[PDB]
Amino acid sequence: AAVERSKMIDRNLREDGEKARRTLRLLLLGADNSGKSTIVKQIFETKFQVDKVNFHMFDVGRRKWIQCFNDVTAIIFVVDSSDYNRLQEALNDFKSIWNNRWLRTISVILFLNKQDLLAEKVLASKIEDYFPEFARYTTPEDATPEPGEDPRVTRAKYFIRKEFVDISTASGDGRHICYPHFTCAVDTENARRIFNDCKDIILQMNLREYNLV
Amino acid sequence: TASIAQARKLVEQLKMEANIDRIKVSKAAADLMAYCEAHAKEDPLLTPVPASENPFR
Amino acid sequence: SELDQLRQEAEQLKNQIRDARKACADATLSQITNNIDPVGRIQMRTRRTLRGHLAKIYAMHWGTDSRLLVSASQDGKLIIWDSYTTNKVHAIPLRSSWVMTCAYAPSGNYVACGGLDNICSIYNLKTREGNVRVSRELAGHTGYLSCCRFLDDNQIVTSSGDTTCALWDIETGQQTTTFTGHTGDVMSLSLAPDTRLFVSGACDASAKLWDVREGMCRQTFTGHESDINAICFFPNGNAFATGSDDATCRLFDLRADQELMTYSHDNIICGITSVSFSKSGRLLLAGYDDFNCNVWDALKADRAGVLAGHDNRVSCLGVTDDGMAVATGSWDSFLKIWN
Amino acid sequence: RLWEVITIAAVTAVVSLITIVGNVLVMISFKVNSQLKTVNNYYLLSLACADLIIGIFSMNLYTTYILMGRWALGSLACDLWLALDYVASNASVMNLLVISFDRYFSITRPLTYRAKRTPKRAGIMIGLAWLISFILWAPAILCWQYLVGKRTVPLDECQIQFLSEPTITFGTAIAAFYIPVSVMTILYCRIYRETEKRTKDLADLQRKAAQTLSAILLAFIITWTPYNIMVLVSTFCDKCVPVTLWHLGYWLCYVNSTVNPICYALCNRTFRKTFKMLLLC
Ligand SMILES: C[N+](C)(C)CC#CCOC1=NOCC1
Repeated sequence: AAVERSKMIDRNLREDGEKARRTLRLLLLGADNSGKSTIVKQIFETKFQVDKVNFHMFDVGRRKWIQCFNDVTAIIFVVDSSDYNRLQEALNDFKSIWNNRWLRTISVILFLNKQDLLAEKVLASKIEDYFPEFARYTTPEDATPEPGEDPRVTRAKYFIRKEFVDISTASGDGRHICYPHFTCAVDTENARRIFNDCKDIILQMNLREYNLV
Repeated sequence: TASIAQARKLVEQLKMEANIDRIKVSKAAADLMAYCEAHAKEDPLLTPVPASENPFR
Repeated sequence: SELDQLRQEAEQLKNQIRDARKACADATLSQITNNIDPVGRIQMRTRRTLRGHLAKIYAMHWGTDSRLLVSASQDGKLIIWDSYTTNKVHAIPLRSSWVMTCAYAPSGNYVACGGLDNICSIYNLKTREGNVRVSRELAGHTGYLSCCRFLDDNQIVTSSGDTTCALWDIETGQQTTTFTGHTGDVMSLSLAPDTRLFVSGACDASAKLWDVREGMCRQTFTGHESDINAICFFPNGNAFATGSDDATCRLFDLRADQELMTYSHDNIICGITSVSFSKSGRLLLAGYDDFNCNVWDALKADRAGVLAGHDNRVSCLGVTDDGMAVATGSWDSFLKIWN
Repeated sequence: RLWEVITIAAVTAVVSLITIVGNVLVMISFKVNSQLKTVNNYYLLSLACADLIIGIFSMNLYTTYILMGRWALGSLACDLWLALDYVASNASVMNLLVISFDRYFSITRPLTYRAKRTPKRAGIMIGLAWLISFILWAPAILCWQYLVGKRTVPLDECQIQFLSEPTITFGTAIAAFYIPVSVMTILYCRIYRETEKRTKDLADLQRKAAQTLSAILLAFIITWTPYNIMVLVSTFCDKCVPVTLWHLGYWLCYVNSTVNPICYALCNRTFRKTFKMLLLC
């Protein structure tokens, strides 16, 4: 009698495990006043669906509970690109997350938030004072500014991305990949950017599944 | 006065730690040694029980 | 002025503690237990394997008897097992899947659950409805819950991630006594067999002994070099052992008020998740991060045996009240019961 | 001449033993490892079962037929062995086609397919593959002598009787090899395009696919092409194809079943780890 109750439980356990494996779990991280809550316009849990694929975002309101998110699909790291005093702190916060023991197979979806305030700051306040490496730095020739923006904005934006990808290419070596981006205050395409990056993460897991990449 | 009261309680907690009976280690280690020897017959892990008495197979 | 004088007085008081502990030291545990024969090779093997979970298993707790054990995983399921027959008595669903701790009542009528939701959920098992119902929720912690233990099926002591420990009342849902002595967040808690004293291990390399009635820190033990996330009492109740990420297990004595023995191996580098003692306390079992858990002689500091049966990180370890079996749960979907 | 047939028997015994222990290891590595009990590895168990049926029964009986120079086991045993061999070989190729479709769907649509990779779809694809193979070969082999009315195959030898009739031969070759190798080549080329594309897109936001992906296709093509060429040349030019060249083609088809585990199962690290565990014991 008790064996049949245990078998009836296993039917209910496998039914709940199919729905749990059918969604993607995401970890939302970032500093204070970086607009983590305004990334997606749809512990705290956030649910949104893109192309009939369910996503789950989790943020905790320090470095010990990161072991609970060992099996997430990606980590959404949000950086305030407007201010420069906390930008070095955000670079060190990303370096500890990237070079973590329990985060080696977990890709990071980087969100350089507040790019409209970054564009307003560089057109007026000196990025060279907070970063000596911005001097003697040139924009690469294979650069495509999308909205007809100023080259001073594009050089500033490419420098902030560069500092966040030399950290990612120093370690990992293809196990997990940082996927940079840029976000305004009223950008509504962040749900597609997470969907396209989680498309690449599962694809890279499938290519390692078949020993192709 | 919250910091003054918490510092006063931390001093009183250190006074309670100082006013304790500190039995010597050689008397303390002999107590755990004698307790391990007296209960060694009743330990099923130190002394392996036969499979008839053991309910796990 | 006044704050600097109090800090200098506290530094002089801390120097008096170290000088009293150095004067109290006369011999080591290895010198006393040099004539004691070793336990030999341990041939402990897996008897039962519990394959009903679906995610990483973070905690487990035995019952009063050696039959029923609760288990908590990251799939939002709190499965109560029957270890004799590898059955499933209950399959309790949780509101939050982020669960780091679970507990079993000594009476067996209740279980506890907690994690990143900052809420200690008590579930009643002996109900007339035929299903497990949520009895009470304790939401007085501002940090993540890491451990919880029942005292007498009405009071539960919980250790949280906001550097605090609290004594609860189930029938009222209020914090009876709050223990605020740690600077780092507390990741482990154990109860002494007389259910009156308990030591909590936090991440500031410090284990502090507390009283459930006085509400004051009786002793502070600072011997570890890294963060502590594992603690357990000796069966005598006059000593306790800790497990840190420094690959070191340290046995602290309450009466001697300092460290007795360091169960460290130079081959072991990775951290320790969970520690527990045997029935007599001579075997100390520690769960490591090298996919296995080792058995340590508590009086000789020798690696007695390796319980290599897991292909992932072992996170919880429990020994029954009569010491018949040891069940280790890991980050796979399996609990393995040994002997 | 005795040393030649001893060498042939030794080589065929070594390759039959290799494929038997390989498919047995793939079954044991699925059974004892619950991490390998996924939806996509059911296809590999199907493939392993087909290759074990090929390695146990088909290779040894074939070799004995070549070495003795005659069947000498009855016409019914010849027909049953031919039906089992052709059904198992086509089931293996159908399993390769289904694995290629699964890889293509999980690579080009890595998120949409994850909700359609249920165990019921994998079971119905495996059942459809085996049913297509059985329907394609078993009534054609076992019942051609009753449809014609005469058994034109001599009693001492063992050969499919319809291999002389041009139509059924081309039909059962384009339904068994040419359309599957064409679909597999197209799907794996699209897979290569997707890998190159992701690497470029990632570099626009911020190889190993040349060896493995081109060693799967060539290990299939080299080991299945000469039989499917010599059957289509033998259906017209009666005695063009030599006898030893024919036997070598027939055998090579089995060689593919030997090298099947290494190209599909062993690619997955969890299998390599389980095999390194299993071998030593
Ligand atoms: C001739 N042999 C039995 C060795 C292999 C065969 C066959 C027929 O089916 C297939 N041909 O190639 C693809 C499947």
